[PDB]
Amino acid sequence: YPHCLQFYLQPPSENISLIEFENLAIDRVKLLKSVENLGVSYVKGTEQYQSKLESELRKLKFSYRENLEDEYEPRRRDHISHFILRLAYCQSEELRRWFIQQEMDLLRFRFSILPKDKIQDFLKDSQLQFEAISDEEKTLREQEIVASSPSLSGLKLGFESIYKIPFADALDLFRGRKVYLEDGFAYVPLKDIVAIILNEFRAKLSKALALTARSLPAVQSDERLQPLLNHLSHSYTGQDYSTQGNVGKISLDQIDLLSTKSFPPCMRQLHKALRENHHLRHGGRMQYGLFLKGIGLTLEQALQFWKQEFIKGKMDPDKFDKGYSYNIRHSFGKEGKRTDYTPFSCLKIILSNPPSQGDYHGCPFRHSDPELLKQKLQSYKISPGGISQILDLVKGTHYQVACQKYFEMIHNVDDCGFSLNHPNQFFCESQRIL
Amino acid sequence: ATPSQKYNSRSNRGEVVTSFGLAQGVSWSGRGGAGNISLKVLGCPEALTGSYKSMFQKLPDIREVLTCKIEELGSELKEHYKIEAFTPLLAPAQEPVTLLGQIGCDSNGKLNNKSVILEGDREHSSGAQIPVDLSELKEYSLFPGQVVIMEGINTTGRKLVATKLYEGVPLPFYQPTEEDADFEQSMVLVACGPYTTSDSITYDPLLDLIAVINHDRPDVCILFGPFLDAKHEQVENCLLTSPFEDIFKQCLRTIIEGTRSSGSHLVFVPSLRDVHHEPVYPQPPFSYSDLSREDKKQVQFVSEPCSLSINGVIFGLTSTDLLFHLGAEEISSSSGTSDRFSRILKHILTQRSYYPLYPPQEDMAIDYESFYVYAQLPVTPDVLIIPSELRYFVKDVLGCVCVNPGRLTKGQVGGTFARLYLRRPAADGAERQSPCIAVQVVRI
Amino acid sequence: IDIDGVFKSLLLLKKKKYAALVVEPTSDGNYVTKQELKGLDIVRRDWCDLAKDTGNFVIGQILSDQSRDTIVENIQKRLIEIGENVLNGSVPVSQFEINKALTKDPQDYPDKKSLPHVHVALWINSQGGRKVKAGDTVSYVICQDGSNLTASQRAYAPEQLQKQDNLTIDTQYYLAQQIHPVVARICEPIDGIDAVLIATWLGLDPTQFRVHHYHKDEENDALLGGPAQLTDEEKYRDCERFKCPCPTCGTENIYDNVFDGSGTDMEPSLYRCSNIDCKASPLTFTVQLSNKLIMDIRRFIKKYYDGWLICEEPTCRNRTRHLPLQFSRTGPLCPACMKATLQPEYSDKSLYTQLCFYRYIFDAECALEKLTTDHEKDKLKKQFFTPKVLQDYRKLKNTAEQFLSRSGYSEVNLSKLFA
Ligand code: SF4
Ligand SMILES: [Zn+2]
Ligand SMILES: [Zn+2]
Repeated sequence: YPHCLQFYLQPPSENISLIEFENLAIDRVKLLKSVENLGVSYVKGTEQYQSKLESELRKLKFSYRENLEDEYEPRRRDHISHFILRLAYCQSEELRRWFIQQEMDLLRFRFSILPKDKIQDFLKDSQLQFEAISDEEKTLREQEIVASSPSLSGLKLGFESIYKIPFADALDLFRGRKVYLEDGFAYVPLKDIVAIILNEFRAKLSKALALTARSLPAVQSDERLQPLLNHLSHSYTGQDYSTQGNVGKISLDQIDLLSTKSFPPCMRQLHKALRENHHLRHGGRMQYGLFLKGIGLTLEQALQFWKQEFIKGKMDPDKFDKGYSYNIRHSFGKEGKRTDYTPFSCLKIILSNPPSQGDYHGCPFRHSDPELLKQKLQSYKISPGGISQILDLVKGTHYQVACQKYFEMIHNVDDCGFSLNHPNQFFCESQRIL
Repeated sequence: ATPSQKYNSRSNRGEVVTSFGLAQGVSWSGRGGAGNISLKVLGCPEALTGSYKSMFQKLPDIREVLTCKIEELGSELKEHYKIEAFTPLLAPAQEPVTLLGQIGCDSNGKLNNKSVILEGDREHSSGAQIPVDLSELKEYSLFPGQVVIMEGINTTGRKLVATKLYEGVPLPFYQPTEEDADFEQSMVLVACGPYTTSDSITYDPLLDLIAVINHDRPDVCILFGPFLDAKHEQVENCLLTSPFEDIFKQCLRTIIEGTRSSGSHLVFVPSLRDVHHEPVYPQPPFSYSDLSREDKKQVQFVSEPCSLSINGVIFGLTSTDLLFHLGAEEISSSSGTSDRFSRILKHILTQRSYYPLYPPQEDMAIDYESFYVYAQLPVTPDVLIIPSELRYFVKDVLGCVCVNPGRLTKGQVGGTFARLYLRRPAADGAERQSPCIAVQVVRI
Repeated sequence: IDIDGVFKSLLLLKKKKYAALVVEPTSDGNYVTKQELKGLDIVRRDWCDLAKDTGNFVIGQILSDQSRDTIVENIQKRLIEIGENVLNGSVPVSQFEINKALTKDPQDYPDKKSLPHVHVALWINSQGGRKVKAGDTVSYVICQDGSNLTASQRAYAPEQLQKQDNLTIDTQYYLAQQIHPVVARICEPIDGIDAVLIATWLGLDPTQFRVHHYHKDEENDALLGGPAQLTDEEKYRDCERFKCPCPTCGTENIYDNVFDGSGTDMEPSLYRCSNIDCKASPLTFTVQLSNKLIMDIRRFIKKYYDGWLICEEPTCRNRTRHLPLQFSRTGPLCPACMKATLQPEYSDKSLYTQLCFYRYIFDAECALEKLTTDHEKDKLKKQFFTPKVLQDYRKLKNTAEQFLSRSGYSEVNLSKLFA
């Protein structure tokens, strides 16, 4: 581990515990998902993006300038975590494309982190040769570089470093006659340098991921890594943390106002459907019941609420008892865990059991068409421009970010200060707004 | 007081009960550490040079261990018996054709003569199973986990009937050399735990063995485990005031200091019943740090089981009570016609493995990959040591002579230990020339 | 690519083992709801006729065209009347009978103590006349004798039971292993339904039934957005607690947490013995606490290496140790169920979990990183956490850490994964 950035082409050969193995896998999955969501929400170059992702790195300790702390733990964490993601992600072309997008975002940000003094030794450590030119050479060949340069306006050849490269390394660059050539050597600004290195890095990663895809069947024989490595990205929440066992004071009568002021669109419309129908299908019923369990409602409050609502449902109260009260108590109590003991996370809500005719569960952004999304947004009184970028985000299949933007719009705020993954987190933050 | 009061009032103190070999005098002694004494572990990639690695089992590679052992034994017996070709267990042929597979019990209890099944290797019979019938078979001797070559008639496919069985030829004896003939006569101490009574910590039998050794001056001494057994009531109730490793180190240092004057070589065989050590058969040796240079030159530790050579004579050491384990479910057509001990030793020599029984009894813990790569007999041993809770005995079968040293302590009742002369006889002449001379089983 | 068939409703259970309403599109867009399914077969004939009737009712209700909620409500109500009828004894006695054949003679079975039908054969051959020969079918029923024996050790004959008023039948044993498996085999895969929930539906079982209940099929990575890595209180909730009698007073001591109490008095359990009258701190007896730890982790290692195998078809649940040489796609085929897959009773990772649970019990250093309020951390550590007691706790840690270091791929090597 000689430098912070590193190109990942030498797999580690150390020995680590299972707990550290899972910690690295989950931490790097969280980092890449955060990179995806932040890059979707913001522009890739803004200081807000830079500082927010720096804070994400600091809370996940994945990169920093060399010191006593950096040498042992963080860069090694980066190494093994990246390779276990290689194993997780080499399954499919779609996952490979996703991983490549996020790792290019990560590597470009990290390169922007590195100060200009250390980029020379980084390229030297990169094992592929590139020679920076001297100031005298730059001054002598400035006119040639400007004359042969791309549409960059003016003669200004600023502080940006210029390197010497074999011509075969920049084929697509020079083949447009937008660079000067000297004895088979090119001279290039920093933006095109990083473009070249990222293209080469994507080529090497594509080949390596294909090779690991050829190596998956042998390495999947293990039983303690199959159920994880099948689903690091597909169906794992990034520490949603809205686990059962929370506390709070909720008044049963206030449920309507709390639904219209603090519920994510899916749960809001589910509660309205319950109020207007006094009956739900299995999926929506279980979803809303365990959500109400999560928000802090106690067992007696939940039972009384559901019984009262089925009073308007017109079935026998003893039938209610025998049929459902067992199910609600089981959800609040004993095992059957991870399906009835837990509050549903957003990634689960979107990927599991899409609603059908007569169903109202499921995230509406992913499970209903844009015209009905627009109708619902009009019914919820959001500005037409806000609805416009909501639909733009829906076209970009970033449903969680769309829900985020809906949250700031309904709360009349700018940034929620997080990235939502759990409806109970949505509700907790809305209560934090008071 | 009343702890070990039998050992303070044992009439048979020093008396010898049984003997094998030649009528020999009683002044049993050795030349001390002086003289050329060889001591080398042998066979099956060197019986855990390192400590050990794992407790993670994979059912697939356990299966490949099983089928590999079955295939190896099948190939060896096919080449030795000039067999035409084996047949799949599910392929019915009317003419008597040979089969192959390891013996198992149909249910989960103790083996019964009519509750036995046959399951073969996958390359012959897809690893399937089939019940066997022994009513037609005249003589046999079966126990779970042994390879057999049953040329039974299977005209139906769903059940075979035994016609005649093939005994398994044992491994050839380890071929000696001239330097082996260049050894003079030597005698060995053997002793197995427990070294204290059921209600003591004093280790009076241990002191008695120290006295016996420093009075007799033997060549090499053998001490089997357990040293601090878990089944002891004083430890199972766990009233001890000192750590298990502390007590164990105290014990080892007591034996070491008690045999400084002996000069005889020393080695300890760990046992599954030992509490502080890893309960995984086969086991790594013990762990100890405080040794001087002469201590290292005089004391060793070996894995359990171990195949070690002394003066070019093969010693096969196993601590587990394999005799008792086999005797529980081994079956034969006749019981009183031959010796149960004789047939059990027949099986242990035949199956080429230090533990031929599968599945083992509850009070063991076998990791099968390590068992296959570390617990195979390299050769038919010259002499075997099997400390067993059953009665002490010494027999010789198929050239291999076996001594049961007995238990040094049976609760509070008197125990036994054994002495054996070994000496390489004339290099040629008779085809079989056992290094052993004579053995005494002498009560402690 | 092409279409091969239509199923109006399908119960996905296993490869070539499912229930599915076959739909053959007829003329004018109509279809016939043909009834076909794979894998419903049963291997052992030792079920009550009322149990078979209940299973047929379950399959009929799960194969009706109506909605999931309607089917669930019908099955739950019917299961409730079945449970109440069995509990109050209104069910006629003849339906409780169990039939079973005899492969061998009664004494020949090595598991005579565990097989109730061979036990009944022993009883009849002893007390009566005509012996039970191999190839004959024994008829018997379970009974409750008040002798706290195992159910298998209490099976009687129907006529003998009807002639005996002293001892009665065991509704608990039926609701445990004669009705619950038959229904649960089909009704369990339906989402939002678990064997614990059926137990609550049918009777007073839940607690003792989770005690005597298999939690192997419950695990499945089909959670499409559920767990990430869990927390301790649900990781170790299946791990057995730590036992130790107090040398001073002979009182049992319970430990499943580094600390003990609620809030201000959240002192470690080792500070005070569970006995209120005991005045000696367990902190003195670190030697024999470590000895007990060595002993019971030794017992757990022995239990795992025992290599006990269980058939995962809930009806069979064959308990055996001989790993069969036959081996299917998923694992070792059941020698009794020619279509099944075995797996250990005590998982290797289950033992890993329990040993990590022990190191969690004794890892005061990590437990000091979970209470957020640093002021409380400081006052508690100054009032009780001396360096001597921390060294004792660290010794307790190492007592299990020196097994965990060599423990069964609790560490993973990267070379064979990246080769
Ligand atoms: S993103 Fe999650 S919380 Fe928001 S509406 Fe969709 S499922 Fe609900
Ligand atoms: Zn006490
Ligand atoms: Zn089965």
